[PDB]
Amino acid sequence: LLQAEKDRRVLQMLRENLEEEATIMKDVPGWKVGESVFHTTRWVTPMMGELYGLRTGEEILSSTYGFIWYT
Amino acid sequence: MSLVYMNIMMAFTVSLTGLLMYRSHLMSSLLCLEGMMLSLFILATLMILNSHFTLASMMPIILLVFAACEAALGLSLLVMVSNTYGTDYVQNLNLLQC
Amino acid sequence: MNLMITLLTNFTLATLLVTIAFWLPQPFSMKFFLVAITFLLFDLEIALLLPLPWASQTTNLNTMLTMALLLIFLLAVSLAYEWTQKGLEW
Amino acid sequence: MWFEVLPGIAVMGVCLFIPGMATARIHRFSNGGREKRVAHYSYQWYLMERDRRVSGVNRYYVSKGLENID
Amino acid sequence: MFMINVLTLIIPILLAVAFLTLVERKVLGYMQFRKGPNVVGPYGLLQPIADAIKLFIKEPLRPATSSISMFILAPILALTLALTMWIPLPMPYPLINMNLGVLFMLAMSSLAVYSILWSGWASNSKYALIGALRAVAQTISYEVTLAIILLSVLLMNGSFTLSTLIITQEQVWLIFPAWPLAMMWFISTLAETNRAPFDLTAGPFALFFMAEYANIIMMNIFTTTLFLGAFHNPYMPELYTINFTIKSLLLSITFLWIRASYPRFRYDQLMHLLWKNFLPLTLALCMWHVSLPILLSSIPPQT
Amino acid sequence: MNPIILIIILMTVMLGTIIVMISTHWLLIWIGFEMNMLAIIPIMMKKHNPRATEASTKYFLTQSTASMLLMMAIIINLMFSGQWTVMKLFNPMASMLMTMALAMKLGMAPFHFWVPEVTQGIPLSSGLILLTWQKLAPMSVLYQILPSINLDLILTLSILSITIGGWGGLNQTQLRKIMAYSSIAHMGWMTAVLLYNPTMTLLNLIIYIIMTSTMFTLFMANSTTTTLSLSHTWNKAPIMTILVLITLLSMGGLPPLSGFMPKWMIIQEMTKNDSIILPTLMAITALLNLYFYMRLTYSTALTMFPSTNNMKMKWQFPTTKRMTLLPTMTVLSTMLLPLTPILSILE
Amino acid sequence: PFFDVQKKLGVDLDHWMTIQSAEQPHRIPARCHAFEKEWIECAHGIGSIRAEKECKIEFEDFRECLLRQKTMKRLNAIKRQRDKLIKEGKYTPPPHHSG
Amino acid sequence: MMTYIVFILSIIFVMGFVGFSSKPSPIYGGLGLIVSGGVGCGIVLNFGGSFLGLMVFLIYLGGMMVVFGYTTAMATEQYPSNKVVLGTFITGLLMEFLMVYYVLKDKEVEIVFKFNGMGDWVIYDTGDSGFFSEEAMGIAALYSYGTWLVIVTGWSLLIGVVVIMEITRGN
Amino acid sequence: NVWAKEPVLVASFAIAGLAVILPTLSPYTKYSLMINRATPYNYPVPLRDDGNMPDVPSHPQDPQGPSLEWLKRL
Amino acid sequence: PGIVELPSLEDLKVQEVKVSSSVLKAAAHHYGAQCDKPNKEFMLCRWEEKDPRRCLEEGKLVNQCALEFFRQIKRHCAEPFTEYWTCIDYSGLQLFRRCRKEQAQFDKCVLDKL
Repeated sequence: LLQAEKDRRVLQMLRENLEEEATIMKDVPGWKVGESVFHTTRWVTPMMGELYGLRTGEEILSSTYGFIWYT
Repeated sequence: MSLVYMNIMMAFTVSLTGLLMYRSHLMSSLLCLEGMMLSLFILATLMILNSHFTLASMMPIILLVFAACEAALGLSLLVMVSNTYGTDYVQNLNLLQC
Repeated sequence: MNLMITLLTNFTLATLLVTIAFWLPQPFSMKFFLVAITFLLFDLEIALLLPLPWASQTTNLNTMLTMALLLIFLLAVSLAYEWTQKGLEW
Repeated sequence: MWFEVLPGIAVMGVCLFIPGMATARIHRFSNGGREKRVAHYSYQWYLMERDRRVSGVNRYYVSKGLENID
Repeated sequence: MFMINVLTLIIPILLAVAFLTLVERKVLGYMQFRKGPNVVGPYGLLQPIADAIKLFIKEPLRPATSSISMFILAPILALTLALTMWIPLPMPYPLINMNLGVLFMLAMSSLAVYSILWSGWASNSKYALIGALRAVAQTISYEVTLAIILLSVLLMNGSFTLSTLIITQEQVWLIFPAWPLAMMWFISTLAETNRAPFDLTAGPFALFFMAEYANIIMMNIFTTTLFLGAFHNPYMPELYTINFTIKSLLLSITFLWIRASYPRFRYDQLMHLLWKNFLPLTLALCMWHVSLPILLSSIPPQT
Repeated sequence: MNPIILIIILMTVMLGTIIVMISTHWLLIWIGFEMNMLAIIPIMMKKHNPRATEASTKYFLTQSTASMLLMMAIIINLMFSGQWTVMKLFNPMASMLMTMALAMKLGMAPFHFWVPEVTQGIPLSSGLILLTWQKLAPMSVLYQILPSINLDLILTLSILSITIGGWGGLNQTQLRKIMAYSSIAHMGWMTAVLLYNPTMTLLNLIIYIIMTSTMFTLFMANSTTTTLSLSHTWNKAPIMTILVLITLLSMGGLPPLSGFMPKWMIIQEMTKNDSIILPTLMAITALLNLYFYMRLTYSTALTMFPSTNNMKMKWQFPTTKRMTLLPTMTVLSTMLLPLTPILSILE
Repeated sequence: PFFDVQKKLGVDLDHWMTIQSAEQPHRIPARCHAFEKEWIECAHGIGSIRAEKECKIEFEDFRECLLRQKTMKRLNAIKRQRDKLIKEGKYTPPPHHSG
Repeated sequence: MMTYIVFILSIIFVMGFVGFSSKPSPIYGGLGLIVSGGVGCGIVLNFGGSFLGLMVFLIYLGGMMVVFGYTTAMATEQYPSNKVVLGTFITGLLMEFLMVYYVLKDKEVEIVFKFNGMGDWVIYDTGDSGFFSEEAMGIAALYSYGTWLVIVTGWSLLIGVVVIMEITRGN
Repeated sequence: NVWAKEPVLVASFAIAGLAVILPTLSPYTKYSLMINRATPYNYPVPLRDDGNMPDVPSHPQDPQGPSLEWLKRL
Repeated sequence: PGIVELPSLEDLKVQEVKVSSSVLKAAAHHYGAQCDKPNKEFMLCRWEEKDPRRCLEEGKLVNQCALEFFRQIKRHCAEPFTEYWTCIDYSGLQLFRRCRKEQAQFDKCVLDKL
């Protein structure tokens, strides 16, 4: 159950982040819109700056370093 | 690239230059060798924690214990140097010239 | 950083104590060195020994029993060696 | 006799009694009658994070009991 | 609320230490045929308040030291160790639930060894350096033995978490599966806190004194936690707080009572004693506590 | 000294060198170098003069910073493609630091300043064992890690090692400093051919270890530190003189004699590669490092210095020194010219 | 000389420490497990020169798995362009929980 | 009290290494190395961070600088600032702030690398079920599979004991 | 004979000798290995249905597979 | 190199089983017994094909099995299940030996009626 919820949540963050990229970078030259940097077309787990990126402080500090200095 | 690695390698090179140049005492030189030791400890440990390289995590504690007994041998040699002279200076070693 | 908050509170309250305590009233011997490196090498072997209660849960227990007894037996060999070779005597 | 050393022992024991009662009272007081949840392992942390996420108030101690099945 | 927890943990340690001074003076007094301090107020409590505030009033000897900043830096370190070092020790629910705290205990004791060495260097001339150097040696002689005995006594408990300890000491106290290991541990706690029968024979003597007696109360609290403790019922933990404080009080009285009636040791007798009597026996208890749980088919449930 | 303790420490030197040889893990290579250091330090200070104290101090500092720079290079290797495999590296920077750490550890002309000073103040057994095993142990590592090295590093170190080990030696009359300068020159020779065909380097390692064993055995047979003592040992025994002749000229490397085979085969599999000015420069420096051998010979066996008496007294007593294994290594070290096709014994 | 006592006596004293993707005690993977399996099987029985110049694709793919170099480069370029257009002031961003 | 706190502790780490690479009296050197080791412990505990930094805290900051100060007490005296030490400290702080400024207001400053200049919350796990704080069971596996390693480690330390007694006048 | 001179040494050697020898004779080390083996840290991963396997039961209530029944009987 | 193919939000919107986590632990054994039969199909899909965005339909199916299980346990006995999970809830980290007798009561409820 937790695995299914986590899969839906991370695909939700990926779709949100790529839509926000495709809106925000429509003026720079070059910039292929959503190409993964890797060559082999496989599902890779992202680097936790693509899931919790551009969030400004609260959720990223409670997410990456939350458990590390929680108690 | 985890930008912290840049400053840790810079601090490594600062500790290496502190190991090399020294004028007064051998003790501060051996202590900067201990600092260089700790620098390698910290850098390898941050990498093994980040990469989740979980089986061969022997490296930090084993590098620690081995280079610590290296420092113990260095303390024995420095105590012998301080025994066979009045002081333990970098100078007063002008016998056995190249 | 919450235990860092506790650390900061302890350090600052202690500095308040020290500054109120100060600004309101206004050769050698070789035998010392054997104990030092003796502590150092035995404390390093303690550093080897102490992750043993992490290790009791595995499916290969005979080798762990044998090598743990080997490590403590070697520590005993070192202690008995310096004991028999008049290492710490007076 | 030692009938009069017991006031000193009693006062110093009350001075040792206050952090236990105060700590337990603040732990039972800081989550509304609950206990402060511990997190040694990341499994319990992810469980606690989804618990504080689902409750809506962004506080884990409320914990949304059974009123949102359907 | 977190800084309120901090204040309620680190404010009453001064009251605890000063009332410990009156407790130990009255206990030594009734070990002797003495009353007192009882003339100054009701049973002498404002008398430790008064001599503490007098020693803060009383004018310091002007240095006459070297490296005044280091003379600052040593007792601030001792007292901040004594302040920071009651955190994971559970009065029923501890301040910070840690994955590991007992190695942190031993490392902070090693920092106290640093503070003693720095005070002995920065104090005065050569004889104070030699005396404090021997004191550092007889303090460092026991972080081998006490950490080894700690490892042996919680090998029967699996994890370092100390809440699994406060659980798994419910049935019998751990004094019964290790009585000689615990007795040698208590001797090593006398060595860590450095009182008689372990010898000693400057400023601020108040802060040196404060760090020592908070170290005493800390080691006896960790003694009570490490070896015994009754059953913990949630939604009434004041019972465990009362029983914890009572047994820590009784063991602190027993600690000072062991101080009260024995001569100090000769220094080489102390080193001879520690090495050639405790250290093979601690190793033997370690290896037997290794070989036992594989024979009782009971390794601890290391979560 | 106790013989049990010495045999145990010899066993640890053997164990450390075998762990350097066999282990596919980088940590165990570093542990082997460290254990080699920790055991080789009480081989020195076998006496109790401050000479051995200062010598072991200098050796310990250079040895330790070599070990830590090697660990630096390995942790950089894991900063890049990360696995503990003895193989091609993944960085010119990590390979650069690794070759410099093994040049400090080995003995090489930008880092060779510790070698004559450490050999001046030690007994000859300690010097023999340190020269043999400390020139043995890193060569296995370099033989393993050859395929990812910039050749400018190895070649500049080799050329500079041969010319500085040559130019030092003309002014020094201590026997140990002469042997140390010869060691720096031969390790330059054994470093130069590493990226071309390392079978030559390991065969030259075998030959040089045999040569050093014969040299320090012929100086264990008579407690000599200066050439004047060598003239007195001319007076007291004649066969030592002709063996100093043949073995010192075998260090010189002349074609009827066995020390020419490591030079000649190197020039063969060096000039089947199309560098030619580098072989002729190296071999002119091989002409250079023979004059101190030659004046050593002229001191010992081909001129006759005046001698002090009490050799009159010494002629009654036998030459009852024990030799570890002198004659086998002697005639293996001199008469190994016509066994040229024993190159293939190695790989 | 890299000897082969390791293979002749047969007891793998060191091969477990050596790479990732060995037998971890609790069977958990590393960060770049599948990339290592493909790179090791790509360069297994190959002569270490055409292994250098044929498996370079998956090797650089593994390197940017292990360090995530160009990925952080692209993320930094995203944040710099986001910073210059928020300095411009167009579309005060609802990437933080809002619309 | 913000996001780049591992970076800030790295900067104080380099501050400490410069502070005793300026070659002071060795008791000031030991003080600086204790400060550097404490903040390095802070860094490695901030990367999560269970055991290893609390392990180095007992050894170096528990039993190595103690022996270094012990040997500073028994061997040397340093009985009574200078332009050389203060000049090296100012040049080290200059190198520090120069690198920090030229990285923070740019992409990268390279010795030979490519340092992406931003905070190191990247990279980390995506909140997976680790359940044992990986390093703990990692060093727990040091005894089951670690046959050769602890044998040669203990043998090296036993030989270190006999080395120390021989050099300090065996027997 | 030696019990009067250095008694703590003899006591240490006796308890060390039993701590070495005593783990050999045991009806309990097999229980140690079984209990230590039977603790699932990881997920029990399923398998593809039919390589024509007349074993490995599908419902976890089915006792066809090797269950544990020496646990509840101590 | 090549673009990623990430699916749509209209397929990535299924109502979660938005229970809290302590009650989710407290009902876990009978959640694994009766239900969690077709999600080993889901987990085998995941471990064979390691692509979330490929095996999500069985994620929808385990979502609806969990929701149907919670509907069945809600509308019938027990209401003492509420007292049981709030009994297991506030006792720190959840030992099952903390609240055992109400576990027996809930077990007797579900055994007798269902």
